[PDB]
Amino acid sequence: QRYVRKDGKCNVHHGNVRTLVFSTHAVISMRDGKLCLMFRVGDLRNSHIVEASIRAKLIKSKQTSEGEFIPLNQTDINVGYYTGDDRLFLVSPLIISHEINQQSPFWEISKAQLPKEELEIVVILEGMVEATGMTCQARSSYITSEILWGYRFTPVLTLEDGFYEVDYNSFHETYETSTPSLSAKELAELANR
Amino acid sequence: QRYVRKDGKCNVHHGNVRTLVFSTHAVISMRDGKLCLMFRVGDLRNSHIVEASIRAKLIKSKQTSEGEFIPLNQTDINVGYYTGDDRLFLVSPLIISHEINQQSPFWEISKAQLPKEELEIVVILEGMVEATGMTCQARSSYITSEILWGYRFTPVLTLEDGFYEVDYNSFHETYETSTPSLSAKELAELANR
Amino acid sequence: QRYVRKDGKCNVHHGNVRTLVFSTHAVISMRDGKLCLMFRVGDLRNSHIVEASIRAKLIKSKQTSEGEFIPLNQTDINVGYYTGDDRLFLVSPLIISHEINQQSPFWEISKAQLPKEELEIVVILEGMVEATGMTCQARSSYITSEILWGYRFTPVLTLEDGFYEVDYNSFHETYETSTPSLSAKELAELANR
Amino acid sequence: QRYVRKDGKCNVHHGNVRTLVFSTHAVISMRDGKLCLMFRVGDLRNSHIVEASIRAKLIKSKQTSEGEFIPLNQTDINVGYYTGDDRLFLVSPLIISHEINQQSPFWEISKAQLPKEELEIVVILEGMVEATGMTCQARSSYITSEILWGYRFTPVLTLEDGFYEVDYNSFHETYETSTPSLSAKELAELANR
Ligand SMILES: [Cs+]
Ligand SMILES: [Cs+]
Ligand SMILES: [Cs+]
Ligand SMILES: [Cs+]
Ligand SMILES: [Cs+]
Ligand SMILES: [Cs+]
Ligand SMILES: [Cs+]
Ligand SMILES: [Cs+]
Ligand SMILES: [Mg+2]
Repeated sequence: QRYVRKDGKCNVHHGNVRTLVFSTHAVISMRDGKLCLMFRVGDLRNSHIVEASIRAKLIKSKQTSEGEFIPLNQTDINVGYYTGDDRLFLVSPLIISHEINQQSPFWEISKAQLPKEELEIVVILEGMVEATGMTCQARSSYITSEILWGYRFTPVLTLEDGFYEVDYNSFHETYETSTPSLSAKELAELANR
Repeated sequence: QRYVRKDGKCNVHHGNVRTLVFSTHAVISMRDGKLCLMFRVGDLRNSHIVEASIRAKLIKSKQTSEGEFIPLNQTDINVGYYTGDDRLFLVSPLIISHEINQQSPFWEISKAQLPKEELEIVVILEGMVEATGMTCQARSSYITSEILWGYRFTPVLTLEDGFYEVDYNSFHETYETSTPSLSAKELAELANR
Repeated sequence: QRYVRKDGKCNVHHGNVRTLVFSTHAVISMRDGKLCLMFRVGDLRNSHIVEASIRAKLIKSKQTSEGEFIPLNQTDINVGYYTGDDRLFLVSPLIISHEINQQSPFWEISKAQLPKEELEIVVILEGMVEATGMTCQARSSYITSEILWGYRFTPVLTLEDGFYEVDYNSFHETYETSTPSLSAKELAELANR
Repeated sequence: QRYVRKDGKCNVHHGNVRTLVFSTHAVISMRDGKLCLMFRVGDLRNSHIVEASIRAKLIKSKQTSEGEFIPLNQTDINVGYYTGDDRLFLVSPLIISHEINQQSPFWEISKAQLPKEELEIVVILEGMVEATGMTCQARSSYITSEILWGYRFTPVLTLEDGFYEVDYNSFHETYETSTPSLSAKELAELANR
């Protein structure tokens, strides 16, 4: 049952005519053995967004080994830059995933360490509005208390009579799932041996 | 016999004035010993497309090793991201090629495995219309039954009286060619020894 | 105390309504044991800049090992191209940092060698103006006498009653800090052993 | 003597107000021991070009090891994609250089082999016009007889009374220079031992 028709029209949202929401929370949990920070990003019901892309910054004041204090310092969280998976094809809500690896700022952050960290994730979508011919930027924010450790996003997408429908009342909904409380670094150590 | 004149005008489509089609099917076959998924993408007879680029997504529901079910999950099929061969110079139909390697989702997919897979390839061209000064997105789709294994695209381009002409009646046409029925992974294994 | 609200509005510049300055000087100094060339770049008080990015060129006449003289030759100074840290989220002044490594043109340049070099750094920001829907380019320049060796930028950002304020009278201000007078290459050599 | 003023205005073309030409020929010759294909690209006297970038394609019909004939097949010639040196700061004519290495299509092409090759280089600049707020594409072409082996571009840039002037009558001019007649591959072989 096709997601996209041969002519490029999408079988989503029966009877559409082709403000953008981010999930209120972010989740952390395992996917294929890798620990992932994930948040959700909705489509615009009534228009495509050409050249869509997602990026995320980490706002976190820091001190260099030489004592320079950098308030609200920015660093770029990896959400598919290298493989071009940041280039979105937004035609229904997507879970964006940041794999927490050796280069990720969350490498050394455990379930317990987490609420003691003072940091904020800024998510930024940017694209051109299909109809409007204009460049949009949509932004949102997550702080330490809004990253739910050990959770996943409820799915929202069902197939009904040859179109795909979105239950937007589940958009922000998440559920709990068995998930180690160790930091990614620790997990790596433990696993390797 | 020049494809492009010193002043930048192209010797294609005698008497042009400078809707975009994708081939109805995709083909898989060997090119220089590498197995390739290929589809074709036409130009617009009557205008250049500045900053053209092609990308492709794989729509395929999946289950993580932790049992999270991701319906119609997206992953980015490599069509020249790294070398900038995705940056198209569209002035006649082009065969876009995805080399099926260790990173490709088709790595483990044989001729027989193929029709049993439930997946869909979304192709998306994007550029600015030379004349119209506006950002376009053109899309199309291939499902398992529309990828012809062991085929190639008929050529369409002939040189006639100092211009190059396109036989658009061959645009979607393909022909059969000797092609192993083994998956790319298998071919690799076999070859290496 | 949030930098960005859940709805994407920023808590910066109480009572704003959402010309761009570069710092007059550049500084060189250690950050986390790496030697860095840094300059500062302000926001526009009264509008966001979508798709912001920074690049920098090195203007420096040179002679090839074959005696070709290239006047005012250009080479690209690395300011976060690879990790996408050049993709700015400009909502207050940012210190842009170029880590002076083996690929950097300053690799072999010491504190003493510096004023004897005849070179110029061109910095170029580019983005779309949130409101104006138009592509802007802002440029500035640093010459040998405008790179202060052994300095850092004064911070400018303070938190006041739930908004963040910018002391623009400190924008261009810098202070001295203990910093080795050896070139990056030399430091590397010395350290490694 | 500044190339760019602190406020971002350029000291080029006294009394300007801020059609684009490519050199008629391309040259091949050594730069710092590496063999380089080079062509020249002028600025627009009377406007900046924001977000400028250069790419080049190789048009060359080919036959795969499986006998598929691909007429006027395209492949992307590397002109600074990886280091972002393709991102031009066009404010006077620039020599664009493609280093002929193991990945370059000219790797195996000698001075003698050259005129027997049937190939064409398409060069494409793209950017937004500073004033006009519009996306431009400028194109040109080089065929085998227009790549002068063993040459260099005459310089065109002189400094006069605090502005830099361009002698546009030298734009297309080139001069001969001692240059080995061996292919890049061959040179590599020879040198390594
Ligand atoms: Cs990238
Ligand atoms: Cs974008
Ligand atoms: Cs890329
Ligand atoms: Cs594009
Ligand atoms: Cs990049
Ligand atoms: Cs940009
Ligand atoms: Cs790139
Ligand atoms: Cs561009
Ligand atoms: Mg653009």
